[PDB]
Amino acid sequence: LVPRGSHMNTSELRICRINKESGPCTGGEELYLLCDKVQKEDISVVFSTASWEGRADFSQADVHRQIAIVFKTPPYEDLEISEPVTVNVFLQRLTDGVCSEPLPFTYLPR
Amino acid sequence: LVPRGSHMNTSELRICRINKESGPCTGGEELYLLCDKVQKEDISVVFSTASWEGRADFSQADVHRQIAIVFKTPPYEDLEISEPVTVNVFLQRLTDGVCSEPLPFTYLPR
Repeated sequence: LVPRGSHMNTSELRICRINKESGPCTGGEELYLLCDKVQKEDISVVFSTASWEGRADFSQADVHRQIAIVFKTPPYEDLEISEPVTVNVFLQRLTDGVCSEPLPFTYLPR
Repeated sequence: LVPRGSHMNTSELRICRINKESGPCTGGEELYLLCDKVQKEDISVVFSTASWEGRADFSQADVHRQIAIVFKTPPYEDLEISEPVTVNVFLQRLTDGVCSEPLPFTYLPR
């Protein structure tokens, strides 16, 4: 437990990433972050600067145990597309080839 | 197990979201997705269209068990900022007030 300003930091609590790295100063924006183990009934998200502090709003129901898969995308068939093209992205199990419902993803021209 | 083209889909496999909804048709882009339970040794990510298919590249080491927190951002102190301002975002446990290392987030003007 190392000191950090007016509070203590621990290696036990860790944020891996935030889906977006920026947003409107107006707030009320819905984002999501990935983190190591936390207790949904005893956690919070804080935004701060040396002299300012604001808390994010969420409920226990917004804390989900999920699996995150980091991956590199395959290139699209045609690298010369002049317009955006949105394909399907889905999971597929190797053993029985069963898949998941797809989610859209759009390839952008060069 | 419902038919879907040349394969079968299941409610057992589910993608919740992809961090980015678009990217260069050139591929080789590093993205990450959230999904329900999968077996790291028996899963894959596919991008496709009716007549095209490409697989994403990742290893078992890229499949992580994580906790995802959905939340709404607090507004920034000053809604009149003319330039970008990047603050700190971190987790904080309510019981003992212990925090996590911060991650940057930048508020953008209106």
